[PDB]
Amino acid sequence: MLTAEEKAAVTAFWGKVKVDEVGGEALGRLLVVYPWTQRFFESFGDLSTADAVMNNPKVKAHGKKVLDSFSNGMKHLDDLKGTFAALSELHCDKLHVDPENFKLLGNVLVVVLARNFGKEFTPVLQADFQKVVAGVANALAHRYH
Amino acid sequence: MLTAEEKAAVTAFWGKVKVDEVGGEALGRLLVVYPWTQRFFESFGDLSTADAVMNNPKVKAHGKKVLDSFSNGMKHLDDLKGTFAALSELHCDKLHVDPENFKLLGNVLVVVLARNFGKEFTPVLQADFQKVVAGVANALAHRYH
Amino acid sequence: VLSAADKGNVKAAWGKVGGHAAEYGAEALERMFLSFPTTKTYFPHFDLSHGSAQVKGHGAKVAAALTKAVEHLDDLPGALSELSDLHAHKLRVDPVNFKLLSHSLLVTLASHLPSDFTPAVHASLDKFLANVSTVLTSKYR
Amino acid sequence: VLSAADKGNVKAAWGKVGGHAAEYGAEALERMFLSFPTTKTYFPHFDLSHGSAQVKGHGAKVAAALTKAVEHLDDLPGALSELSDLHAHKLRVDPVNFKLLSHSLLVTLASHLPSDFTPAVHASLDKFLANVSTVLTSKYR
Ligand code: HEM
Ligand code: HEM
Ligand code: HEM
Ligand code: HEM
Repeated sequence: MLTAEEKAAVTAFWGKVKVDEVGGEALGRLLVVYPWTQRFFESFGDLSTADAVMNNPKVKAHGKKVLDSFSNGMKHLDDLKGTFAALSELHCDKLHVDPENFKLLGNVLVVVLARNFGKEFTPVLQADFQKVVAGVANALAHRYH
Repeated sequence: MLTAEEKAAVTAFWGKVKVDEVGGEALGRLLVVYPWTQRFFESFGDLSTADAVMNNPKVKAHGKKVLDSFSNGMKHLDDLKGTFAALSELHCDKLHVDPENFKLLGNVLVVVLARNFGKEFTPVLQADFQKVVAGVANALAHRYH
Repeated sequence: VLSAADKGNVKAAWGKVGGHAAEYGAEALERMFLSFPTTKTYFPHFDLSHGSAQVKGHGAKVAAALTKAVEHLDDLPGALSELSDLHAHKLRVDPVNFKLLSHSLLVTLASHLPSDFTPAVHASLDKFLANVSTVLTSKYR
Repeated sequence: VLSAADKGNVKAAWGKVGGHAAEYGAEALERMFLSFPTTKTYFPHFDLSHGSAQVKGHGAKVAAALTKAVEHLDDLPGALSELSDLHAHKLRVDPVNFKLLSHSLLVTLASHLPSDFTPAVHASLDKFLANVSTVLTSKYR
């Protein structure tokens, strides 16, 4: 994973993150930007417009749980594989989500952080977060590869 | 990996392969079908037309080495990771080959086996070979994920 | 984007397919379901057992849409607008699955037309199928 | 394929970019090189140090091309022909790198235009950059 100075910068940034706002936003934009992802959330209600998706109460509530899951990941950066093993099996065996989609959500989350923090989400910070989301994506992909 | 059933089937099929020829054809097709892959072989000489790529003597020589590497993999189906550890390091650290390209070559190989064997390359055997080439591609991608 | 060479390769190749298009359509779907069994979850209402009439019938429709496509290479979004609605708006098919079917079709064609399936034709066909896939996964009306 | 709404969305966003296209072009490259260092291998003759003036001049060229693309959304292959020649025939850039640059650009635009970068604009810009990337990686002449 990351050097000790890196984890430090990354942890300290992460304490700034409003997980409610950011998780609702990220899951929302996943379903708007990559619209096929809506298939996996079909019971959530109307997702036919961008506003419908971002206003959707179940999308917000689930995006919040996704980010809590990520927040948990942030505490175990040397053991993402073990941390995410149960979720890896869930998304593979029960949800049949193609693992390409894990990288897409990770990237969408980075875009959301940038939108929410501007200048403060510096290129160095973003680079470290790229390493984090790629590590989470790979951990979640482990029960295929 | 595969059952002992599927291993013997795949083994017996693989015995018919003209290792040299198939290697050349598969590497050549990778460079023709996904032309950016030529960048990695720019020292090989003329790659400007499909005919030039296919008849390129360095492409043919190297395709043979690629296929010999696969035949060795065919003998070690239960430990593809360890079998490919040196090649994983080589393609990542020295060659900077994006891992998506491993899957493309595995698929092109499958297409080549179909072309060369027709109906003998049955839906069932093709399916098992999709497991082998996804296996080899995952083993080569080990030093990023 | 297809070159003029790509377009002549696509039309010449699909011309060689000819009356076998239906058969090859069915065998592509069979190879896809078999090799990549998660694709079967798109068709839970089908009988997907071996040589299912439903799969063979569905193969013919897939082949016939490709035949239509081959005839409209300069305007795939217009030609395939109704299929885009079905695949991108209605079914919400993950693009990964298009790559799997495209591959299954190449494997199918390679095995029935070993002489005509040259590296150049293989390249053009792959481009053509990627372009069809982009159309069918894009919401553009 | 872009909808009418996508093309309206892309123009509206680029209009909000305004005189800052060059700056955003520079920053997107900077973020690409820092986040994804294997991209630097296409630039062995560049000064790639932090704040390098060479990266800034190149980012301006990259943004001018996109400004050109936005005025020709209906014929990108015609507008981008010379750049496809460069990136597809000459440099042979792996397509994965276009996804890395496209993502770096969305990050940059989102950071600088938090009120305009709505989810629908984000969706449209992603399709637009994918379309550009397809043109620039395709050999079609
Ligand atoms: C960064 C990657 C991801 C993380 C950390 C993550 C995390 C989670 C978590 C914590 C849950 C709840 C598990 C539980 O309490 O049982 C969940 C469920 C779920 N996930 Fe994800 N996820 C990721 C990517 C994705 C993607 C890309 C998709 C689909 C495109 C997806 C689809 C689903 C679905 C459909 C559920 C069940 C939701 C329901 O109850 O209806 N996930 N995920
Ligand atoms: C199943 C996938 C692959 C296998 C089994 C494979 C196997 C090999 C082998 C056995 C070597 C010989 C290295 C040596 O003897 O030192 C080699 C070298 C190399 N491979 Fe691959 N390879 C694969 C995929 C790829 C792909 C997809 C690319 C690029 C698109 C690539 C690019 C290279 C290059 C540039 C070299 C060195 C060639 C030279 O001598 O200049 N490989 N590979
Ligand atoms: C080149 C790619 C494809 C083409 C040309 C194509 C074509 C077609 C056609 C012509 C139909 C029937 C339209 C009608 O009802 O008359 C159809 C339906 C359908 N397609 Fe595809 N398709 C492609 C890719 C895919 C993929 C990758 C999947 C999923 C793995 C998929 C899933 C479906 C499903 C579920 C239906 C509805 C089947 C039914 O109940 O009748 N398609 N497609
Ligand atoms: C949004 C997609 C891209 C656009 C619009 C774009 C645009 C451009 C432009 C306008 C030029 C300058 C041509 C000139 O000097 O007249 C250029 C050159 C170049 N591009 Fe890109 N580019 C893109 C993606 C990429 C990517 C992903 C890479 C590789 C990581 C790349 C590598 C290069 C290289 C190596 C040069 C030549 C630089 C030099 O020697 O001066 N391009 N590009």
